[PDB]
Amino acid sequence: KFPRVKNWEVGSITYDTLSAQAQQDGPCTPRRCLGSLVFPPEQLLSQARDFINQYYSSIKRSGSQAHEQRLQEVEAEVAATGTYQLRESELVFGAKQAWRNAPRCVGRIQWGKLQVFDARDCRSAQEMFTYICNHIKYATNRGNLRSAITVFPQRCPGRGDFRIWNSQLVRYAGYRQQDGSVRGDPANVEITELCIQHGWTPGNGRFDVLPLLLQAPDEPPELFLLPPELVLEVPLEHPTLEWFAALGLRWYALPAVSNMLLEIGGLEFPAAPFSGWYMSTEIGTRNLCDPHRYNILEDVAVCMDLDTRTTSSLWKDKAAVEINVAVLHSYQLAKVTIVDHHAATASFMKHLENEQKARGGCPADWAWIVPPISGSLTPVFHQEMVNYFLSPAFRYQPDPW
Amino acid sequence: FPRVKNWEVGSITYDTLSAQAQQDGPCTPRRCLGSLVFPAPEQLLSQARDFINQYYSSIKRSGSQAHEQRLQEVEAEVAATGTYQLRESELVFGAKQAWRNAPRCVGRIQWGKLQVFDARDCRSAQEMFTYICNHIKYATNRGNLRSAITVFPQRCPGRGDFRIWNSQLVRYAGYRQQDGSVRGDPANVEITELCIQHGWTPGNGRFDVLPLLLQAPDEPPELFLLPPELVLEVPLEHPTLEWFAALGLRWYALPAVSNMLLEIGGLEFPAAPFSGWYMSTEIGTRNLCDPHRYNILEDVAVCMDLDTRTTSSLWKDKAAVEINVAVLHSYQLAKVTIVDHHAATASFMKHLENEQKARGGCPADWAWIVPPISGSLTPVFHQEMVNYFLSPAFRYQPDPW
Ligand code: HEM
Ligand code: HEM
Ligand SMILES: Cc1cc(N)nc(C#CCN2CCC(F)(F)CC2)c1
Ligand SMILES: Cc1cc(N)nc(C#CCN2CCC(F)(F)CC2)c1
Ligand SMILES: C[C@H](O)[C@H](O)[C@H]1CNc2nc(N)[nH]c(=O)c2N1
Ligand SMILES: C[C@H](O)[C@H](O)[C@H]1CNc2nc(N)[nH]c(=O)c2N1
Ligand SMILES: [Cl-]
Ligand SMILES: [Cl-]
Ligand SMILES: [Gd]
Ligand SMILES: [Gd]
Ligand SMILES: [Gd]
Ligand SMILES: [Zn+2]
Repeated sequence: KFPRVKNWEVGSITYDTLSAQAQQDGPCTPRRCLGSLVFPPEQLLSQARDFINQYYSSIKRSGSQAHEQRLQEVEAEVAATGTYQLRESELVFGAKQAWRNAPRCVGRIQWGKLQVFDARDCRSAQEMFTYICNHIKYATNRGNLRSAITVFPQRCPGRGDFRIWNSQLVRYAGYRQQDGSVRGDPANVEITELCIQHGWTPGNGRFDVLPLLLQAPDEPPELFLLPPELVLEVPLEHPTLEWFAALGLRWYALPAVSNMLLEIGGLEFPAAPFSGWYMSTEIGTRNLCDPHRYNILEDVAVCMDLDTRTTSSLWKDKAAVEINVAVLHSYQLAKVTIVDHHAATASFMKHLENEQKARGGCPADWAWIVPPISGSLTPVFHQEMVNYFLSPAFRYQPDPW
Repeated sequence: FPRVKNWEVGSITYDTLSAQAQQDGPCTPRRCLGSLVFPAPEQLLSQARDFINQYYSSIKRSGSQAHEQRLQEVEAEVAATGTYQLRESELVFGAKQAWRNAPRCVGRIQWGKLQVFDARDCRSAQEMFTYICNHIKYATNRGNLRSAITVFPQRCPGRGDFRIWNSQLVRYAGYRQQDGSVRGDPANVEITELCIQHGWTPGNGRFDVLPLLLQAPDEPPELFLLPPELVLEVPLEHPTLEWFAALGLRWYALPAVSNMLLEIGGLEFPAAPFSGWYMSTEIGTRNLCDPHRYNILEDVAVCMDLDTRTTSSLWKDKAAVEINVAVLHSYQLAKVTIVDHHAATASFMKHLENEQKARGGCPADWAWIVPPISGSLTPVFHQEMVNYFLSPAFRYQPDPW
């Protein structure tokens, strides 16, 4: 009843007993597996008890003193008001646990080192902006990146919602032409349309940093320019391919996801941006080489004089590896924290064993943990994984339009 | 009906074929287990009934004279004998469907082009051998490979199974060592021990072709050596790295899986080896670079004068891409059929479009379809997929020892 999980490199066997706790049912049934699809009143008290019980067991405080105590005040809080506020340490503990429970994150070896900014006493887009701006500057830290989450006020009935309209805090523009096709980042084309709609002058460049669209509850959004000296970017150069710099490619330093919904103990924070540091394949393989992204792969291969006339020359494979080398080299020369997919996967194997000892398993999404280049050269490829839903969690949510 | 998106293009289809999935898989709504490698007359009647229905749809004679005659016939044969016999046309269709239905085969654009050898009159292990040599000969075809399957007698009450103990018709010995290491292919240490135990005189090379261990019903397995001139091989060299030839590396031309059970209309064929042609990543990435297989990756990287002390130089990625280049160039030099992962995955995308129009979907195992290097450079990475079990089917079965 406890899934047997094998590692095929070594032959070791473990049993995922942690799977027994899954709440939000996944997309799969005995009839068919759907694991590769991207996006597959007093219920508030059940999840509240469960979260509080977690907290105290994690501080060796189950069934003692403040445990009994803290259960009542939230019971009383919901009774009177129909919701509750999290003790500061609980918000801290739930944010770290959500990151710990993110099956698609390969960087969770870091889950215990998280800096939580409490922005629950917020109102207005101007208030959001300086909170975001403090996050960005703290997390960037002149390139010595530091994990951070800013938690904006939770959700209540009657009132609108705090939402960041960008999927990340730093994204590049996407402009069309006299021919439908796109200049800049095609992923963001749509929010670039909303920004220009709300009175922003589009640039020319392929690497203009989009302005933020910040939304106070029940009020339409407000365009903000970010302070440019606050957006740390890295010009991309290759260590031995002198022409690579001339391609004018750049990527920003901070990956800061600003569209997911943090859920702790039963409360839903639709605005709660978290940031870490990049794994190089995210930039060098997905952002730059995806056919529906910057799609640069063939331009680099021409420059390398590779034979693009037959796929069996593996020119795609060759150009992709170099693009990744240029990302790692550029970030390291610019002294910005970055991790290669080999270092990151091996740390995740370390994470998995830690979690086997601590919690009896770890939810992991195999399709997202395995890197998008060189899959079977990393140890996660040969590791079987179990995927399920634990709380607290980061959840997807509809676009606020 | 599961909605399936292609993320490179934007397409959206619904998998209605999944609604007919018979046997159950390993996942539940609680937990996905997709990444795991190895997850009564009346029921025989209902399987057979469904297959016969299938066969008559494919000949555009559904609900006809011959259709009900065969249904009636099969029930009379199950009642009289507890089993029934496939006609030859039904056997050919059922083996082609088993390939069509195989979720972990990326080669299924070719499913209709399959050579079916009916060995169901096979009498002994010695005749079994003769049938297998002819299969290898036909399929190899001097390097112009042809897809084939030989079907040996079905499992039946009163008599044991025919079995090929070898997992493939062509496999290289793996010998344990003085210092606990393995010479040759470590995947094959167990079967090698069995051959020696069964009277084989081992060699001591790294690429020694294993003899066949062939089990006639209620017989111990019998040893048969493959005539050297039946096993086409390919010395491996690199188009520019001339020291590569000095590694002494080879691979065989024919991939012939011999340990799977073919299932048609409820009947079971525990011995029915099938074979196609390689995709270069199986040899280059998995067979040669897996740490638990030949594991040449670091040795290749040293020779390339890559810096193997830091993972961020991407030495592993660079040495693996050249190993694949060498595999492709070597098989093309020798005029032995081979497909690279870019051509293979593009033809699999055409298979999914053919299959959507034909059946309303296609069972696909994302983690097996996506190649082990350069995944997001192939279009199957960006394709969501539905995994499920259709009959007729190839199934895994326990090792006969
Ligand atoms: C500090 C170093 C970190 C690294 C190297 C890292 C790495 C990654 C990578 C490569 C992905 C794949 C996402 C994609 O391909 O779209 C991912 C996903 C994710 N990570 Fe991490 N991450 C880090 C920090 C964090 C932090 C601090 C949080 C939250 C507190 C977090 C939460 C998540 C979530 C929720 C996802 C799922 C994203 C999605 O579904 O789009 N990560 N991570
Ligand atoms: C004609 C060219 C073919 C190509 C290029 C091809 C390709 C592949 C590849 C790359 C795999 C994954 C195996 C692995 O990663 O270890 C696979 C699996 C498989 N293929 Fe195909 N194949 C071909 C022909 C065939 C034929 C003729 C059959 C059956 C009649 C077949 C049935 C299967 C099955 C059952 C599996 C799953 C094997 C397993 O789970 O171990 N294939 N194929
Ligand atoms: C914290 C963190 C660290 C890291 N290394 N990567 C990520 C990411 C991502 C990709 N992001 C793109 C925008 C989005 F689709 F909205 C969410 C997914 C996040
Ligand atoms: C017909 C065919 C074509 C192709 N290109 N690859 C294969 C394969 C395989 C994988 N093989 C690994 C060893 C085994 F477990 F014994 C059987 C499965 C088969
Ligand atoms: C459909 C498929 O699951 C999809 O392309 C996934 C595969 N794995 C991924 N893995 C990561 N880390 N990020 C992604 O966007 C994807 N895309
Ligand atoms: C544990 C993991 O599922 C295992 O390594 C799988 C992954 N995908 C694979 N895919 C193919 N095509 N062949 C394999 O042998 C494997 N191995
Ligand atoms: Cl990104
Ligand atoms: Cl093989
Ligand atoms: Gd030039
Ligand atoms: Gd040379
Ligand atoms: Gd050597
Ligand atoms: Zn599943």
